[PDB]
Amino acid sequence: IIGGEFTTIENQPWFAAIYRRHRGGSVTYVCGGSLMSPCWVISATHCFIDYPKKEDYIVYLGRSRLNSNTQGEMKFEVENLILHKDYSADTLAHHNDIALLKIRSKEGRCAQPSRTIQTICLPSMYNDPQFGTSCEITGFGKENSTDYLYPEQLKMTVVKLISHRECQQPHYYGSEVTTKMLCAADPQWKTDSCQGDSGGPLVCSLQGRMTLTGIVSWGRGCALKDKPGVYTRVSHFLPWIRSHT
Ligand SMILES: COc1ccc2ccc(C(=N)N)cc2c1-c1cnn(S(C)(=O)=O)c1
Repeated sequence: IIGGEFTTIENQPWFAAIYRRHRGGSVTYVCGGSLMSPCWVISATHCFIDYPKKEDYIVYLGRSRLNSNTQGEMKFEVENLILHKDYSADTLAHHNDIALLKIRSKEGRCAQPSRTIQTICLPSMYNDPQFGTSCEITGFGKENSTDYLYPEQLKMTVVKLISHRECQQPHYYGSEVTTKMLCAADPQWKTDSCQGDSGGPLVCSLQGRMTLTGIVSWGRGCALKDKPGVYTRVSHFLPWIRSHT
């Protein structure tokens, strides 16, 4: 997250921190995610498509720092990794960039809701907020495009939703962004998601309820003029999400 503010997981309790074990024992951060139901986390297929082996992945809930065991966190392995069957990656644009990870503790259990661990509600069909609506993002991604390290502490920021026809203008993304994708950015281009934030939540308060409207997917640069963050539009995928869970 470029700019924004440092935060802690009690403000973001549906946020999943996903890591990968490498041959030889080293572990590194991979992508964020969101808890949809006790046994199910949703993220982006691009985070896993090159290493599609469920056994390589560690999922934490209730964790606030990249290298510290926060009081009250739980650790999980992946029972099932489900990648969307029609996913593809163009130059910029990612297509059907959604995935489900069925989670399980070493004792065989799903998550147990607590003060630092909670689900986020999914959207309803044909019901997204209007362009101009403020929404929040969370992640452990880069603070600056020229950094190679990620922040130790969880960050968050707020951005505004942008219409399909504005995001399809020539200096934005043209015909590369489709009706299955949602654009959001800072009007002043000073804050955004960046590398390392992928798969994480775009949450919008809609008719009173906090809703998982988007999933961090792709962008040109970070916090660059006329280049919004692009998000997987969750409401399009309600039939897929339903049948695979
Ligand atoms: C692998 O990088 C990624 C991966 C996913 C992204 C998702 C959203 C956004 C965004 N701007 N909202 C940027 C992203 C970048 C991304 C775009 N360029 N930069 S950087 C650090 O300048 O190379 C990284």
